[PDB]
Amino acid sequence: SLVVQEQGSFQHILRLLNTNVDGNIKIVYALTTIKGVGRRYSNLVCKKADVDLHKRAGELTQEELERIVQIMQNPTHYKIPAWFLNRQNDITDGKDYHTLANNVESKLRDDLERLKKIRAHRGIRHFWGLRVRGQHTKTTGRRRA
Amino acid sequence: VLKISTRKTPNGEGSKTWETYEMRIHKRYIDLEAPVQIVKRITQITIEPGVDVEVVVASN
Amino acid sequence: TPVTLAKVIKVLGRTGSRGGVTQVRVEFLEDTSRTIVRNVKGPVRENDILVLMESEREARRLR
Amino acid sequence: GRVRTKTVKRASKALIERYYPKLTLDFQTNKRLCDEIATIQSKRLRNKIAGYTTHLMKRIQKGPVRG
Amino acid sequence: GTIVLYAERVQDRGLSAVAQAESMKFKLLNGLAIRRAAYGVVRYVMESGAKGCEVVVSGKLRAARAKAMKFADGFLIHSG
Amino acid sequence: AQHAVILDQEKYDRILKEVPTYRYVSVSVLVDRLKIGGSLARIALRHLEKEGIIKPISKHSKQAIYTRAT
Amino acid sequence: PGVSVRDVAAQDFINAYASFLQRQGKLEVPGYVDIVKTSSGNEMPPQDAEGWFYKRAASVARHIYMRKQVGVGKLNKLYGGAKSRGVRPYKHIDASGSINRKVLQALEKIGIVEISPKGGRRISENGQRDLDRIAAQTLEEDE
Amino acid sequence: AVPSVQTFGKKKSATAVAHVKAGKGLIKVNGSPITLVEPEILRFKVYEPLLLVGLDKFSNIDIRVRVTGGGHVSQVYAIRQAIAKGLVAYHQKYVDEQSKNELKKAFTSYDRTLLIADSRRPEPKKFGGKGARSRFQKSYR
Amino acid sequence: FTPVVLATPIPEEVQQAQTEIKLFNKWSFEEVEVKDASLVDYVQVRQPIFVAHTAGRYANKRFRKAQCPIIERLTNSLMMNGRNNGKKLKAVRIIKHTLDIINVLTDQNPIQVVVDAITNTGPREDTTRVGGGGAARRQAVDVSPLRRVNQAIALLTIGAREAAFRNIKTIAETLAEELINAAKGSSTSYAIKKKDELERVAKSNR
Amino acid sequence: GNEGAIRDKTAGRRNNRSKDVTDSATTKKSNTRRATDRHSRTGKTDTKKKVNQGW
RNA sequence: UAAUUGCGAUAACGAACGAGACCUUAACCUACUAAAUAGUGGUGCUAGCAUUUGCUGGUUAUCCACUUCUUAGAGGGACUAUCGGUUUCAAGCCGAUGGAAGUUUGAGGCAAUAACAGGUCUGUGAUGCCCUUAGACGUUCUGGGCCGCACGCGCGCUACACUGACGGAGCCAGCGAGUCUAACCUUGGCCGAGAGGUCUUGGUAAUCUUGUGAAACUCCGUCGUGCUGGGGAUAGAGCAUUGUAAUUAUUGCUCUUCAACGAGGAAUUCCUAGUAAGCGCAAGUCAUCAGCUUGCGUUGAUUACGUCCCUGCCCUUUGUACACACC
Ligand SMILES: [Mg+2]
Ligand SMILES: [Mg+2]
Ligand SMILES: [Mg+2]
Ligand SMILES: [Mg+2]
Ligand SMILES: [Mg+2]
Ligand SMILES: [Mg+2]
Ligand SMILES: [Mg+2]
Ligand SMILES: [Mg+2]
Ligand SMILES: [Mg+2]
Ligand SMILES: [Mg+2]
Ligand SMILES: [Mg+2]
Ligand SMILES: [Mg+2]
Ligand SMILES: [Mg+2]
Ligand SMILES: [Mg+2]
Ligand SMILES: [Mg+2]
Ligand SMILES: [Mg+2]
Ligand SMILES: [Mg+2]
Ligand SMILES: [Mg+2]
Ligand SMILES: [Mg+2]
Ligand SMILES: [Mg+2]
Ligand SMILES: [Mg+2]
Repeated sequence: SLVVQEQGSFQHILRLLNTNVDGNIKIVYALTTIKGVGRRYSNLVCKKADVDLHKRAGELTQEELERIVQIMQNPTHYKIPAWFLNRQNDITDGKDYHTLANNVESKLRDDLERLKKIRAHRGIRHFWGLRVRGQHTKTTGRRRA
Repeated sequence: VLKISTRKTPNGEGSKTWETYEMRIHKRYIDLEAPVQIVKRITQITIEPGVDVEVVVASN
Repeated sequence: TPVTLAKVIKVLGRTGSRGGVTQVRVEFLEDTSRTIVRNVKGPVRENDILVLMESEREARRLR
Repeated sequence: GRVRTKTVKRASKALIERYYPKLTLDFQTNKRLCDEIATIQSKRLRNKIAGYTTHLMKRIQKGPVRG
Repeated sequence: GTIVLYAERVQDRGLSAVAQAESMKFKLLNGLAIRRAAYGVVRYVMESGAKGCEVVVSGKLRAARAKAMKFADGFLIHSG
Repeated sequence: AQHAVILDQEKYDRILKEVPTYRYVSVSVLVDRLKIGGSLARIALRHLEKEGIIKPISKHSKQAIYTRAT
Repeated sequence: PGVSVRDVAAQDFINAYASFLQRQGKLEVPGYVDIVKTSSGNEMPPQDAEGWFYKRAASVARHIYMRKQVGVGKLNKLYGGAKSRGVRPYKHIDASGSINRKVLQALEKIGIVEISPKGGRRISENGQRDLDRIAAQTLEEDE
Repeated sequence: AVPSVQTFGKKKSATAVAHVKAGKGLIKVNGSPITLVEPEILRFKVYEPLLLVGLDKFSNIDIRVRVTGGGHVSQVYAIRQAIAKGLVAYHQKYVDEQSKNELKKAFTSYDRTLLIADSRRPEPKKFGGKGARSRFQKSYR
Repeated sequence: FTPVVLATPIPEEVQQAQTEIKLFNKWSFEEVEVKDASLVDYVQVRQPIFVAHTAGRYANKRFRKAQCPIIERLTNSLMMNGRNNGKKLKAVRIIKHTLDIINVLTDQNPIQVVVDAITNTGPREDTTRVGGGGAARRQAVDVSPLRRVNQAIALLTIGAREAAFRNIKTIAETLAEELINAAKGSSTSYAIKKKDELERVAKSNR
Repeated sequence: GNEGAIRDKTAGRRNNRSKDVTDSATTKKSNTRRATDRHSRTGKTDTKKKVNQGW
């Protein structure tokens, strides 16, 4: 592409969304160590934030980073589909969400309980430490818990 | 060539032998230009058990 | 190191219980007029050239 | 292994036994001879035959052959 | 009217497999001895100009254990 | 993570003075001189080719190859 | 001497036509571009991001030049690659019917391809023209 | 009509039909020049006939090939055979014999079966294994 | 070389070398000679080829395997370890690359270097597992030229593939590397070691 | 019912996991008789008159 | 010798079943009969690029001609031929040349006498005897179950990456299969990110789907050895398809979640050439579901061309008090 230069400008590692991100990695995949943001999601957001994907997580003007966080926690406003989203049609307020970071942990809990709390067989099945999507439990998964 | 591939066994025991029956279908067509007479003569006769004869007409 | 070249002059057969081993009489090139039988490890035909790593010593049977 | 069965060699015998004048060191014509002179049911078996009666022939030329 | 049936006696039954099976069947069913039934069927087949003919009878007669029998005369190739 | 993902001005200077005597240069070869990961490695190959030093005697993907200028 | 596009190798042509379709600015590029995946048998969107429509179009162009007529179903199938069904054996899968049909319409509104009788899309008489042109351009750089 | 012949080459299921008319020396496959072909690594495999017997030979003739079936290598090995079979078909009827036999000589000397098609062909698999020779897997007990 | 052109034209260096010499990718088959007695008759070179790809019936007869061009024998044995089974096309290019590499370093016909590394890793003798009574000793044996080549092609490629495993350097580089070191054996190479250590234990039981 | 199932302790993996495995699992084919295949158990036997009538 | 296949020795001579022959499939026919349901050249009608003629396409009949390619009939061909080594100069084997083909030409189909308490009464309106027969072991209807999970065994699938993953771009098979008293195979046009939907359409098929533009693979980029962009288990939330019915999640799509696995102990399977391995397809099943099978073509090796060491089985010889024959 081009031999670049820079000075002291870029700092290695940088923390956003309550997690930590390694600098010297191509910024797209850098963002992925945040919980709830796969390569696709990552890809689109920066495509939206107007960032040179060719860059690392290293450069990225402080401003640029902010906008990246911004779009990530409001996907429906910055024109990102909805079928792109980890949690459309909630089950309470019905809004479409994309849940991020330490929050995706919270929400797996919340659903799991919502089932258990209702005595739904799927839940019962969770509470028993089993496989729930109806796979055979005879031969597979023996190491486990 | 119609293939049919089945286990010889009525049941399950034995090395899994497989067996393929086949029925061979031969199809020919001959185009003629004739009047009505010869055609009806040439179709009624020429009858043969085993050969399926079929006469259509027209250019469409 | 004294290299020693010998040309296979006859194929005698397979010793070795396994049988990967072929009995062969060779004629060493540098001054002929003498012969010695060797045991081979690879596939061999007539007029091949074997590098006897020590010229004078031969075997017979194999188990 | 290409060892010729008895029906091959038995025919070869009988043929040489009674048609030595006619037949030659040439299979190609010994082939064609077999048609006119022998009844066989398959091309394969016939060349199989004449091929050997031609071989037999070819070394009767240099000494007898028992049988 | 679009379907027509005709009977037709058959040029010597002695060279029909099926003809003689049904004969045997009727022989053993009519309370005939066994070797009688077989050798009879074979000897009529042969007599009817056959090159060779073979009759197996399997199953069980009178004793409780199954047995089988080959009945053959003349010539048969078996292969190809 | 173990260094060779950026440019550190002295590094650029390394690349210019350190690529003679390399009868062989390529993506790998650049990584082997205790520097540049494969990404910026290819960039260098294009940009030493900007003018001088390396002659392109082999083509493509995976395998690159150059020699000292003459 | 005279020229076709058949006298030009696969990649050189398209990458020149891609640079052409880009250069021009007359195109029509749906709008879901960048945010879309090309096929359900894929993992990541195109890395050309701003582009690759020009890639496909020029590819779509060249293919429909090379022959009588083709449709969306065919281009879907063409452009399709393998889809790792995770831990299950690969199966060939058809690609997006939308990317193509819109690449078709775009190239058609720009008149490089028309509807065709029999079915599908045909290389436009104006396409032949403007295809053989840039093809000739490509051997002009090789002169 | 002008002087011409048609020939072919076959590797596996690929069949490479060729037309060797008299012309100003073109060499195109399906519709593109022979300097394309690609595979490419193998490109020289199909230049090969031209080279073995001198580039000149092709100036009084035109050359076309169209390969159906086969595969991304089967087709390269087919087309070359047809090309050289073709060239030696032409000297058969139009140039003199001795010319031809000199061509066949420097082909079959070098060769990769340029005149003669390869006998090889897939074997049927049999029940009991995913291949023709390969059996499945047993364990005894 | 007397240039000539017709309709669809044939590139310069292509027109060039071809009709003249019948050489490799673009390497010299002339010169290139086997620096060890024997091993000739079991290492080709002439008849000369353009690239190492051939539909060659080299199997149906015991020894005709020998008549296969040694460069394409080398490539052939590149294509394996299940995932790369078949894939001659893949390999062929790796060798093209390889030879180019080898050439760069210390010059020489890189095809001749291949010739050298081969002749230099074939064990002049080895050992088998003769019975002798349960606790089997090791009978020394002088190994065939063919097996001496076979083992070389196998030995060479392998320890280059193992080298090339799990690291940045390409198959082409390691192959070239393994060769160069083995052309005049420098005992820094996987193969020379295995050769010498085979002849070490061959000697150690005679 | 379903209220019982989740409420029931002594259920779910954690429990089974912490139990020893019977040895009847790792058993053999059991086989039981085969060395007695040819020796008829019927006690009965045929006889040479009956087989001679029938056959 | 693959073969009780032959040569030869010979109180045996000469024959039959089985092996071989035979049949089928894949290989060769510019020889033969042909073809708008296969295709080639010429001619028109016509587009583009060049223009000096040219180059590259369009046009189920605008006409002429042909059968190399495709198809399938009839024939032909190979018999291990020529020659030379080798051998009881016997049957044979081996090498070179030639050849479409020279390993039983490659692969199958068929396959004697005899044996087993092998498997199958759960394929049969084949069947003996036993059992049961109205609160049924008949039958149908509703719902669950065959999937149930501390764990042992077997066949597989995907992987541990740099001969690679990913992203564009090149772009190439063969065996198949398809709807009448019906809803099968589906081109094309639109709508949809996707799965899909919708409007039409060709085909009872060498005629249409389909050149099945299949996957490995090829090319130019991105990543750069980091459990990494290798790997994709587990799991959440949404959208669709089949079906009367999908919860214990039929299948399909999207986002997210991102495990074990760093080539695997003792052991053990399969294999000799278009084979192994890699790669995908069609067919069976099938309303819907292939990580299975039966076939198919694609890319295409390394190593034997030997032996009796292991294991398995044949053959003599020899022991037998066995003959229901060492259960
Ligand atoms: Mg994430
Ligand atoms: Mg399971
Ligand atoms: Mg017989
Ligand atoms: Mg037979
Ligand atoms: Mg693709
Ligand atoms: Mg594709
Ligand atoms: Mg794979
Ligand atoms: Mg023909
Ligand atoms: Mg030959
Ligand atoms: Mg039993
Ligand atoms: Mg039954
Ligand atoms: Mg079950
Ligand atoms: Mg099994
Ligand atoms: Mg790829
Ligand atoms: Mg929508
Ligand atoms: Mg209709
Ligand atoms: Mg990871
Ligand atoms: Mg992945
Ligand atoms: Mg299916
Ligand atoms: Mg099944
Ligand atoms: Mg006795």
